Amino acid sequence: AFVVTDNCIKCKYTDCVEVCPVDCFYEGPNFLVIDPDECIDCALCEPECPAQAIFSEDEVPEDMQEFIQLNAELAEVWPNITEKKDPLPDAEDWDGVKGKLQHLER
Ligand code: SF4
Ligand code: F3S
Repeated sequence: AFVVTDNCIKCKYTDCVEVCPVDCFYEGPNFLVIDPDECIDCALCEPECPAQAIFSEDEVPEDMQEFIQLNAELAEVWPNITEKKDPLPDAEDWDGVKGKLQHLER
């Protein structure tokens, strides 16, 4: 599975959904997650994230380990997203800010 980690929060560019062959991205107010059961690990989405927020599960930084189980849980409750949309309004003011998990919205 590939995993979306911290820098997606309040950026949510959605460039990643274009390239997904299986449509396994699920949409929240200010973040996207990958459903781990659906993901086929094609790795096509991770060059496409402008925030460089996507990682192979086995490469998730030590300090972002929580995001693996978070993707799995929120994928069960959030709606599937299959079309790119516009980035959140202030997405590049927040791109690269560390510690954005405290801003996640359900
Ligand atoms: S690795 Fe492939 S299947 Fe998995 S979320 Fe990314 S593009 Fe979709
Ligand atoms: S910022 Fe998030 S919405 Fe997709 S393109 Fe990157 S994982």
